[PDB]
Amino acid sequence: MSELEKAMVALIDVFHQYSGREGDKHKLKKSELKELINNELSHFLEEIKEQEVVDKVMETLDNDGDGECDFQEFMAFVAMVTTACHEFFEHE
Amino acid sequence: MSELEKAMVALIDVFHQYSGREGDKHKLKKSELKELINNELSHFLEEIKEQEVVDKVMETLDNDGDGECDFQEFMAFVAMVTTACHEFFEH
Ligand SMILES: [Ca+2]
Ligand SMILES: [Ca+2]
Ligand SMILES: [Ca+2]
Ligand SMILES: [Ca+2]
Ligand SMILES: [Zn+2]
Ligand SMILES: [Zn+2]
Repeated sequence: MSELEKAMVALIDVFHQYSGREGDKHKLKKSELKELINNELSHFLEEIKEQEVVDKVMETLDNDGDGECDFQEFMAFVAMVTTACHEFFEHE
Repeated sequence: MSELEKAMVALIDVFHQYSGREGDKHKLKKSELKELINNELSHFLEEIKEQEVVDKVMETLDNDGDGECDFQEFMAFVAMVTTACHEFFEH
């Protein structure tokens, strides 16, 4: 696989690692989301240590309002974090 | 770097690799988009050999309409391709 292809597969892999932990094996509940952010985004996102931060991050990404993050919502999440990182570094 | 953070940096890096070839250094034009898909998505998407295909792809992902693909547009393309890979290996 190319680097891009590997990146895509890694997105799908990290989602499933965290979503299959409890409940709907194909959705992130708040606790899986917090653990995904804490373990896998330590370098781009401030560690979450407060319930209200978990709550607000979910409220933000949850477009269909089932209180969980599904794959399509996770994709939007990756896009917002990636985009924020992209801009944070420009310009020079 | 976690494999997620690795994947994020790869997205930013592959985009600039292609967008900085020609014209605006921060957007993909059709030729840059074509070569991106042909070289970097060779295992996920059919090779682009026809002008009507690159045209359609750019039209499809250019949500603003500047005839080019910026980083935001590119991120939605990666989401579309990632979703299709996800479904392919399920069911
Ligand atoms: Ca779950
Ligand atoms: Ca949801
Ligand atoms: Ca360009
Ligand atoms: Ca555009
Ligand atoms: Zn799945
Ligand atoms: Zn840039």
